[PDB]
Amino acid sequence: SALHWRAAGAATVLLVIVLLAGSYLAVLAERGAPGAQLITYPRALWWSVQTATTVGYGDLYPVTLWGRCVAVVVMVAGITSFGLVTAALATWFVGREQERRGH
Amino acid sequence: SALHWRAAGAATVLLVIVLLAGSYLAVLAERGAPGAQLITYPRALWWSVQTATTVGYGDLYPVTLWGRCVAVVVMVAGITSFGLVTAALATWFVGREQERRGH
Amino acid sequence: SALHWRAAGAATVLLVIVLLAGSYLAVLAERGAPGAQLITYPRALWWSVQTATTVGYGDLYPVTLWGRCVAVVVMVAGITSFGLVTAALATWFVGREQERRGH
Amino acid sequence: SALHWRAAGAATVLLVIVLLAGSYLAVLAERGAPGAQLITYPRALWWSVQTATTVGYGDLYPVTLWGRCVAVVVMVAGITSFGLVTAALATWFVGREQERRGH
Amino acid sequence: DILLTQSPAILSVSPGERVSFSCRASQSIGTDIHWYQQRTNGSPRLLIKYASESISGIPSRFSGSGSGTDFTLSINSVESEDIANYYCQQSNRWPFTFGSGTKLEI
Amino acid sequence: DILLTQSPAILSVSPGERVSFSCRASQSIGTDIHWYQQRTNGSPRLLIKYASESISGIPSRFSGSGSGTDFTLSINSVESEDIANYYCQQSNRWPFTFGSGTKLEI
Ligand SMILES: [K+]
Ligand SMILES: [K+]
Ligand SMILES: [K+]
Ligand SMILES: [K+]
Ligand SMILES: [K+]
Ligand SMILES: [K+]
Ligand SMILES: [K+]
Repeated sequence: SALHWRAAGAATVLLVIVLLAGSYLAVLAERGAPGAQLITYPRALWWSVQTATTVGYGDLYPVTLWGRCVAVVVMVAGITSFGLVTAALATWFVGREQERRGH
Repeated sequence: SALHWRAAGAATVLLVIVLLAGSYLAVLAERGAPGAQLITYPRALWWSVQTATTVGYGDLYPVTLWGRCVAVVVMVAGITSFGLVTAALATWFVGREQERRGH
Repeated sequence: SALHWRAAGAATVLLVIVLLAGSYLAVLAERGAPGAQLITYPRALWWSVQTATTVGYGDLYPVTLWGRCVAVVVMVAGITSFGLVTAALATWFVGREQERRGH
Repeated sequence: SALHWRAAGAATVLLVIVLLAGSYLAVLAERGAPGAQLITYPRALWWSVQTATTVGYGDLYPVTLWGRCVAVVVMVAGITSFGLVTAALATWFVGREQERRGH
Repeated sequence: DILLTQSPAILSVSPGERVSFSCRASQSIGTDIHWYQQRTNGSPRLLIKYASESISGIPSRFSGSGSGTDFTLSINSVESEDIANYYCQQSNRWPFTFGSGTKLEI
Repeated sequence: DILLTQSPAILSVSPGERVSFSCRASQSIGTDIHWYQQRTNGSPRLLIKYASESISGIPSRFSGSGSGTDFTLSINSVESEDIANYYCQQSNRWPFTFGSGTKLEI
């Protein structure tokens, strides 16, 4: 089975792991900081997802250094993962256009 | 007609369907939750669009579990769709650069 | 001069035009709507830019139907433009990797 | 070592430089503007990162013309950098799919 | 939940005069406020929607204004047929809520 | 830190009647409010979570409502077993905080 498709898959399992860990680490880092709202697992998960997809509505965000550090990792993972899929879709289109022409 | 261009097209019709369904499902899921604002179709549609494009201004966002679940689907559809277009633009450029050289 | 690079260029001139028009149209559409904040050209321009790049901080956003319609166009233009550049960078890398191997 | 991978690397070192400079310039531009919040280095850095990744939660954003100008540069650098990586992942997948077939 | 305060409760005015009922939301609701009229023994009737948009069939005499937390329903030139109870209702946040009502009295 | 105000401090009511304790947050906390019951010498017991969600094992008699800054814990038809102290607690922002408490008295 083609590499680009393996990577895409990996990227997804990975992203999910990061989202989950991201949620846990965020709450762990944010609790103890007065005024912090990223302090319960369920919403933290919703937070990381909206962060990984880079949407970030602003209803939730870390205020501590480690929380933000966890945010960066999640942002980057989401961006890389989704970009890696786009890349897989390209290799797919490129590889098949070569077919519709012969090679 | 080339695959990458068919996919792009599909991706668009699809995204639109998801936006519409997303709008409906969001209101359906959010109503009944005190303080929720994602509760009328028109703005919900504006919400899903700004979510699909990943812009998300924060003026509107789901607060219930199903609403957020609907949000994730919309985010992912928007991201995949737009990424699939980028991929189509690449196959187009790549396929034609091969021409400007012969093959 | 290669197509992908022409497109990229076009995409940029275009995006700029859309940003400017977007700014104008936004103010035009938003004024007259009580509570609207997207009502002066300078910030509107800042608004469209942050919308085209899909960042959208939430400090400014349209509240009227035409304003949001203008927002969608700007979002899509920004997304397509930047994606078209990525696509150009790929055709460039792909075309040159073929060189580092012969063809 | 392949171009696409050199570019990706460069893009990253570059992005980091821009983030750092972006943080400095932002505080420099924002201080002096009543009500501005983008006025201390640490958070400014967190601001630029969330801007470069295009997430932008809205907890922090420039309000002055130069601050916004600095924001645009950061947005564009982040977008270009991450897009350049996606492009590198494509050249990688495309180049290797050609292998899994012979050439 | 959002609280809509309607004071004064009763409004006395001379025929033909201009009149205004106020509605205050406990929090900013944009323009998601709507106005209803209810005469003695009738059901409510939509007068103004979204704070200022007019409904068809409603005397051009009725106008709305406001945004955020302060909304006004005005009647330019009051007349006997206007004697009723006026309520405001918001759709900004769930659940929709109603004002206590203001009785127009000529 | 978020302040939870519970007034009145003491509530007097006749058997079978309906009763409501109020809890006001110094700032908007969504529905991140929870209610606890504590009888003479016992430990707190969760009654309602997240402002309105019910817990299993709690008489259907207990309900919750509210959002933002104003929350209500109602008991439809009070009875002797309800004589206790009632507290509210928020988890919206760190650190979790408690209300001063309201004593139900029949
Ligand atoms: K935001
Ligand atoms: K984004
Ligand atoms: K965003
Ligand atoms: K945002
Ligand atoms: K915001
Ligand atoms: K806000
Ligand atoms: K992207």
